[PDB]
Amino acid sequence: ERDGLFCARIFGPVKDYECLCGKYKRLKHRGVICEKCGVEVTQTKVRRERMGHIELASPTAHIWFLKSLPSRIGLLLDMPLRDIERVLYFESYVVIEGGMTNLERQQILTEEQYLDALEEFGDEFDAKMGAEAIQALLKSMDLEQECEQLREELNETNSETKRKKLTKRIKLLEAFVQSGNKPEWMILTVLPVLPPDLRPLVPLDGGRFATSDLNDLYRRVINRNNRLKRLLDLAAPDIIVRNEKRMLQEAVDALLDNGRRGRAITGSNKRPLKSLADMIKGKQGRFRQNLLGKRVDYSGR
Amino acid sequence: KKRWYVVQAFSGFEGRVATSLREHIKLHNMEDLFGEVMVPTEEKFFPGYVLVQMVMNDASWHLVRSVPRVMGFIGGTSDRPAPISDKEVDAIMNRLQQVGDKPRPKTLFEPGEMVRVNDGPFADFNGVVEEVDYEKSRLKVSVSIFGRATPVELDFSQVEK
Amino acid sequence: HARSTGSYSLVTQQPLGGKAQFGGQRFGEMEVWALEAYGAAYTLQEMLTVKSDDVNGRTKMYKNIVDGNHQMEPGMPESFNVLLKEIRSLGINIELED
Amino acid sequence: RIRIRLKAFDHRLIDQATAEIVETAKRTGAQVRGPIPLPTRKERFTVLISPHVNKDARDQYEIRTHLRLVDIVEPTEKTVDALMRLDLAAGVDVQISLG
Amino acid sequence: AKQSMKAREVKRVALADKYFAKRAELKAIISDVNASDEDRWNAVLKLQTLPRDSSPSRQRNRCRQTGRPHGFLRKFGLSRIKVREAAMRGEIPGLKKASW
Ligand SMILES: [Zn+2]
Repeated sequence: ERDGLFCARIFGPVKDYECLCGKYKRLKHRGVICEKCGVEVTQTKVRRERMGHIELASPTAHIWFLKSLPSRIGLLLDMPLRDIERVLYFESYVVIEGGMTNLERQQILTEEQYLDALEEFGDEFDAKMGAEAIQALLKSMDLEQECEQLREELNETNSETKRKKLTKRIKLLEAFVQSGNKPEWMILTVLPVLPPDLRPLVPLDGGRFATSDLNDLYRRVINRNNRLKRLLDLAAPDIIVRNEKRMLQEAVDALLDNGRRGRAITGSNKRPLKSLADMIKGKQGRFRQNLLGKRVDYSGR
Repeated sequence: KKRWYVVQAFSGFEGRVATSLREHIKLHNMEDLFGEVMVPTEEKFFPGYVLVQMVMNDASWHLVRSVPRVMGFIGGTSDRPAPISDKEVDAIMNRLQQVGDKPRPKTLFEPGEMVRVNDGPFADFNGVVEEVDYEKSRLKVSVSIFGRATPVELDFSQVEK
Repeated sequence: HARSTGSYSLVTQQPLGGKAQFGGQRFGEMEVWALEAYGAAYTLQEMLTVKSDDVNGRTKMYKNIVDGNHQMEPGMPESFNVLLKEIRSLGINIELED
Repeated sequence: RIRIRLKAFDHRLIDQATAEIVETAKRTGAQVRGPIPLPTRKERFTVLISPHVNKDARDQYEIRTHLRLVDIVEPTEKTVDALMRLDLAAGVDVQISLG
Repeated sequence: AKQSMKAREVKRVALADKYFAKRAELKAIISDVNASDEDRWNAVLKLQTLPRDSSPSRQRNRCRQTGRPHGFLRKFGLSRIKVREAAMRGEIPGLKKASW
């Protein structure tokens, strides 16, 4: 498909040193890209190393940093997991540097809490929701400032429980400053797609293609992202784009680690389909099944 | 006064959901509690949502969710689900066809030299269009897909930018 | 069953499994532990880089065996590059330093 | 229906092209209309052949542009890619037109 | 022809290419019966102001090889003499001596 998931220009030519469509059938000009083909010109294994990226219309926070126990965004923004998910699934609002009003920065807001505030603080007031709001919070979170505060808080208290609760928060706050990891990199904005060769589309004996599960996951994320771009073109009302961004959030969260959210999606028939984290973890991931133990030539039985 | 609400159906069975909804209204004869049922259509937004003129009693809420192939309302909460707006209805009344208007009675997709033909006999490939007859709705795409490389009078809708 | 050099799988460039598919026996995890338990280091290196996964390594190996050489050019397992692409396809940025 | 207008200066070449096109059509699709010969354009030119002066001294040249009208009545799926890999011989301007 | 003449011709062509949109517009304005008198006058004056070489009726068709003003043919862009030579050599496609 030009240009779909399994593109030509974005990745490479199926055949080795061939424009899939039609030009270069010898070994002279390896690289030329005509307008009739919109195709690169390299090796058959070149697509296995090349990866694509999906421009997610609406920001979506990572599931590995939101539900890892303890969550990476749970002990960093000083907010309970329950409240973090509420806002993340378009079910709660979050304040962000309101101004001269009677409201905190971490404190959340509900429909009734926002409605009344909307008519009250109609001017200088900011109260978003979802990953966008979360991203802002993380983005506008002076790491260094928190360190001293946390450090001073730990030296000005005697509470055993608090001490352990403060030492676990300051440990992940100073470790982030030691490296080049930003707080706004937790939310996924430019979702990456695994190489086609690594998500292979081979037909079994017959005339149909036995498709992998990751192609279902990526194809749903792209279907939803196209729908969300079209609705933000058309200026749909608030509840439509909240459901649309929420379905995109759940689609991305299902692509990365399926089933960590409520009941896992399924294609055929009731069995859930296998995601990227389920290509890593488990007895049948890459470590325990292809890197620690391998199948071996020059062997017999 | 009847205000609007948004219903989610199984996307694809939407006309059958609308018909079954009208029939459940005329079965349980709460005729004074329902005004219309909208599925708008362009020459189809919205992709899977049914608009209902309604009032909010819990009986009518159970009625709409007891209509088959309906998931539920979409709002702030499930106790008191949310109507949409009214200030954006005045601007929508003046314009109800922004994705198919006569504002640009010519170019539907930038011709230039990057288009693909799929409608009609010739299909699936692509060519470079030098001149174009927008007035008479004609294109001179020298698509080299079907044949050598001659300009084949194609239709704007038949081709794709 | 016996296999010198047969077909290779598609997603991870390792030999196929079974007998009907002309395949090679799984040098499993506990056998890797049992070769770590000796001092056999080159046997394990060719047992999981040359004989199994690395495609340029095994074509260099086949030329070197039919010419009498008896030498391996090691390289990298291609399935480790598959691990890099699967971890990298998340929001995670895994690399190889230096 | 696909009308095809072959135009060329050499007649033999044009004929060859036409046949090829027919072949391309006929294997994939069905009911090719036929190779209908339209009128030839004989665009003539007179010129003075002297460098300076001698007006009755003249050469009269011409370019015979031949036309071949091939039509295809049923455009199938496959018929569209029948002539995709088969570009025609050089010096023959083709002009396909569906409908 | 001379080099100089050729150069001049080229310049004229360039000018024509440049000033076409404006000149055409001006002409249209001048023509347009449903228009103000003063406006028309202005247009007429405006045209005068523009360079003379900007006019397409200024440039002469010369032979593309020799620059010979006379004996020109449009189809070939060549003067008769050169055209004949081309024909003889086989360089003009399709062209052969005609008899009837
Ligand atoms: Zn090409």
